[PDB]
Amino acid sequence: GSHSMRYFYTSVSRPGRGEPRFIAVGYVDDTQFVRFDSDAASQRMEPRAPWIEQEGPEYWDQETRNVKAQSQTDRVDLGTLRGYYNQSEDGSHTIQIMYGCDVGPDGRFLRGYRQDAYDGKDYIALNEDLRSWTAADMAAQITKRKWEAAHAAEQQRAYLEGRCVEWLRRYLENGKETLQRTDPPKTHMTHHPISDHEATLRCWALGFYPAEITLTWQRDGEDQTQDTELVETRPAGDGTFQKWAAVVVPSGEEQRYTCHVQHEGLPKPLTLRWE
Amino acid sequence: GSHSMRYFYTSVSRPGRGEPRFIAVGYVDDTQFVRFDSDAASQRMEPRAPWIEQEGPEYWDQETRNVKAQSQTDRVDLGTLRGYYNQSEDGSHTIQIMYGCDVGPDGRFLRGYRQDAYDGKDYIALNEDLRSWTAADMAAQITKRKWEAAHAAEQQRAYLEGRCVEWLRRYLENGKETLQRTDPPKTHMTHHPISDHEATLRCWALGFYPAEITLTWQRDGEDQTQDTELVETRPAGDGTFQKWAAVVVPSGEEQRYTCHVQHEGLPKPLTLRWE
Amino acid sequence: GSHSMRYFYTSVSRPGRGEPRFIAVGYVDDTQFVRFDSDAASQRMEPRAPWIEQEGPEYWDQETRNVKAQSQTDRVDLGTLRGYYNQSEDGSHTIQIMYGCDVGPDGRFLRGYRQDAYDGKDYIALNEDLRSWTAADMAAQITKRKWEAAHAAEQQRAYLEGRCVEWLRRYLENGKETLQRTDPPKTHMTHHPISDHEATLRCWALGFYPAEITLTWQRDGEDQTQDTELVETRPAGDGTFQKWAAVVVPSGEEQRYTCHVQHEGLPKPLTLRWE
Amino acid sequence: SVLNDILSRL
Amino acid sequence: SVLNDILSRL
Amino acid sequence: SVLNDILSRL
Amino acid sequence: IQRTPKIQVYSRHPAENGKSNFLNCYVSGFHPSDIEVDLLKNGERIEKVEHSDLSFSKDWSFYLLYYTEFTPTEKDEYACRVNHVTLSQPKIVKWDRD
Amino acid sequence: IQRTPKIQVYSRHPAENGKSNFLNCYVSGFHPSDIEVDLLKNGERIEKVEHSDLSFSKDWSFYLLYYTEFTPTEKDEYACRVNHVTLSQPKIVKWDRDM
Amino acid sequence: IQRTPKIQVYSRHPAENGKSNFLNCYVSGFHPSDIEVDLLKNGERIEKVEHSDLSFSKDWSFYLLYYTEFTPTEKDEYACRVNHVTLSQPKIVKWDRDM
Repeated sequence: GSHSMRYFYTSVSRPGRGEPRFIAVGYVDDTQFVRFDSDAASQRMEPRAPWIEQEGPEYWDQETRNVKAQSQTDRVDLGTLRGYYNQSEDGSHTIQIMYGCDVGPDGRFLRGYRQDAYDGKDYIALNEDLRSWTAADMAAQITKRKWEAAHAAEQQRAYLEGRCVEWLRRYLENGKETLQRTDPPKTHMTHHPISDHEATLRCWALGFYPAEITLTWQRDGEDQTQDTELVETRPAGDGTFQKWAAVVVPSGEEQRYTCHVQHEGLPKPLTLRWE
Repeated sequence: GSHSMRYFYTSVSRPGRGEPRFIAVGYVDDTQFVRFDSDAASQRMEPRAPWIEQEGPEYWDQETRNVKAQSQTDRVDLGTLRGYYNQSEDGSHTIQIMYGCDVGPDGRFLRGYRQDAYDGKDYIALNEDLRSWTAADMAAQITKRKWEAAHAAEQQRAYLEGRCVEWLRRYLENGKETLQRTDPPKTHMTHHPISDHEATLRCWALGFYPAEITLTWQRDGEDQTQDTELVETRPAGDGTFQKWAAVVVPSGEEQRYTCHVQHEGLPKPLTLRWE
Repeated sequence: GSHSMRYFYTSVSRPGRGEPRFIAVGYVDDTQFVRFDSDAASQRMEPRAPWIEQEGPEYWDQETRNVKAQSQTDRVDLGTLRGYYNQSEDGSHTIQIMYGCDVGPDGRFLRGYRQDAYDGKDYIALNEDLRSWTAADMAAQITKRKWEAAHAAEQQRAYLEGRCVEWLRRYLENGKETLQRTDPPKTHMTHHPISDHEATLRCWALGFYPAEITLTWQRDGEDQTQDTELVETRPAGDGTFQKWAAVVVPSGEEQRYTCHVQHEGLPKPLTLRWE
Repeated sequence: SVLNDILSRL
Repeated sequence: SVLNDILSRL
Repeated sequence: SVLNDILSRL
Repeated sequence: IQRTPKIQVYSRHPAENGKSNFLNCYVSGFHPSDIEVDLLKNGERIEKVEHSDLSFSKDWSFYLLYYTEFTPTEKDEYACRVNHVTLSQPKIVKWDRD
Repeated sequence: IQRTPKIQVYSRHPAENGKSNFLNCYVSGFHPSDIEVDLLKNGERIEKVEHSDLSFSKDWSFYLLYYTEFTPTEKDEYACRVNHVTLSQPKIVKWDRDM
Repeated sequence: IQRTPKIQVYSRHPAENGKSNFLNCYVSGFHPSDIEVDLLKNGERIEKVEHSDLSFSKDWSFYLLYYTEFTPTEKDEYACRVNHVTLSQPKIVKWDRDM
């Protein structure tokens, strides 16, 4: 019974060295609970969950000042990297941050994350030991040298192991009715003939939480990986997710292929065939 | 100043022998405060009142586990009763439960209820002594023999006299602003001509709680029951109810008919008149 | 850091001696937080702010009982003043009340208010000493003599100095995240040519709270008041306000005119020009 | 809170 | 609270 | 809670 | 074992043209629970039609309340279309402000 | 007394075509309170038009804010129709992105 | 530094004509974040189209969910128009009741 809290920062610079749009979201496992949009003229951290709205004003004030400080920091680095790479002033660029912590069944620290990206490419990342960095080339090497001499990984490790884990335990207890839930999937199979020699068996799975699900096909008792296709887990809009997997099977041998579904909310992996 | 808490369970079998639809509601003195729908993607007990949302997660967890246990129990009996009466496989059937308890002004137990029904016809019911069952014919007699030999009415009495009354007193205290309130009705009379010799006097009464209201017509000083029409007390959507009564009167004698309104929240029974 | 809570009552009588529409609102500084509309069928006092929803149910009953008590009082006086001034029964008239209290940075009482108006003209008002009434002619003098002999200013002063100030401090602490905020304005200037010899410079200021803002134009270093136009500070619908100022300038001298913006949330008065 | 002492004019 | 003693019919 | 130690790159 | 539904279409508040209100369709006294209720604006089924939670009375007959916020006017004609297993064809009950 | 209403039609945010926004019509400085404000999309009355709660200023003149969500475009012309007891004919104030 | 978006148009629940449902268009796997998503009802842009907050995966590719409540019918044809800097022309993906 492990859990994870993740924050996602996104700074997209505007043409003309204007004020970039800063959008920040926070996820507990697969449930968003906070947001921050500079365009909504809210300026403060907004709640996106019922259990998180109970927090006091000193909480939202502190979360606002820290999300604002990073937005102004990302804004300066946005203009800084534009002059480093001699990029056009009429262009739009993106800086993204992803940091979080993982807890186990006992609520103790397991893994920490701290990674940046520029224009969709990795910039600098904090390694698993949480004391060393792994930076890309050119501009990222200057950031690595700057942060190494400043011992930046020291204060980053203290947050991922302390404040992140402490508040994650509080969120998992105050929102235990929804965060610690396991909605099992509702599975069914469909048939879509291709030609007179082949056909497609699509194995569905709707309304499940969390989104971690493993759909696997098997011909007879062996694992069937050829001529298979699974699609990305899509949300539904009500806190649950959807996903399906297909396989191209010869006509008449549809019952030889078996769909297996594994989800956290299922007591035992399912087994679906055609009827 | 008596009050009553009532729960209403409904299990509807599917024509394809699928997962039946289970809908559960709870009312404290004609006020809904909880819900549980097997079709909703939350699958948990949902709150429908402001004063009930203050309960802890251990409350909602216990209410969800117990409401799910009865839903799974009703599903088994649905397929059993379908095979007992040789009912069609392509048909939909319904099992309904109603249980609750009544308290007085001092908050002590007065009456307890527990009755079941299958396809709109009564199945088995717990008598007022809470130690004997009154069952219908066929399958209900088997349930009666099963429950009598198992001393089932004993544990049913412990809930109706203990847990039901205890939580009813708690609900009436946390929701005293709405449960122990008495909104008086806003009454007025209208005139609706039928022809040049007859007319209809409709006596309205809107926005009252509780729904217990008595609308009566009187020609001169005598009770007028002929050529009258009452409609069922209908809700409004804001916690209050509505009801009106009409009477077909000859043209010119509208002032001879008087509408009398009796409500719990009224200091004295009203008397409406005029066209 | 001073604050003020003010309530605004309005009792517009309806033609035909019907039930007047009573609408009551409450503002903490420039933020509405409560409402009661007789036409919307509010029944109880409704909240219009997040921080005010935390109040208990016995609170909203007391606020509803006192507001409904003033509404029934204003209804009687509406018919009294209609017969006093011989106003037509098929006409609509209005009674308005404005009362509140002001607190300073230390949270102590500063100023109290209580004034009424009939048909847009002042009726009777409580002076700053909170012990004397200033009244208009005719009907207002009867109210003044009645309230003077009844020592009405004593109970009016007790509320403005006691209950009003106490609850304002409670609101300012429970809504500190939104009531004690200062959103600085987002200012920019536009250009709109009139002819080949003149042009208009519009100085904008959007998304600011509180609504107290001062937009001033200056030609060179001197104050420019000629050929200027200011619009009323308008709301936006999200808790912030908007306002702009324009000036008709000769073509070619647009950069000689400077827009100055003063707001509570600004560290230093701004200085906008054309580019 | 709202005013508690309701005064009737005229 | 809801009933805790679930009884199976038939 | 969000990160409090803001780091500046480059 | 089967009861035909009762239909009452009405407004939450007294009908005033040009002012917001709520259109209610109260389907009660029916069995089984499988009911189809569609609120109609000039013959067009309204989108944001919400319904209450399913419940029944002591006679085991269910009752539901389908409601949506609407602004009554003079020319618009609102109605409630209800189809049930007991009804051969959907029963139309137009809304009367009286 | 009787006061004619002042009308300010505007958008909540700077107008960007193709992006959702809110159209606001601020009627103020009028008396009595019985006023009829209707937001118009190309001359047609918008359906889900909501208004704020009734209030007044120190001069006892009321002020209201009728608002509805709209998506500004290039060809659509939005306006605000306001009729009052002081106005014999309804006063039309079209929405200008420049005010 | 540019990735083409993936488009998945579908309904929240199994499609039943005449019953209120939700139309979802899930755009994902794209970069940069500047995306234009418009849900189409018979080819016309729907008004009250809401979208989730912007987020990305570990591969830094953004994902958004544009959704609006709709009632599926027989004659109406719903689609999702998405334009990106990677798309030379907007990509139309019609809603299929079987997907």
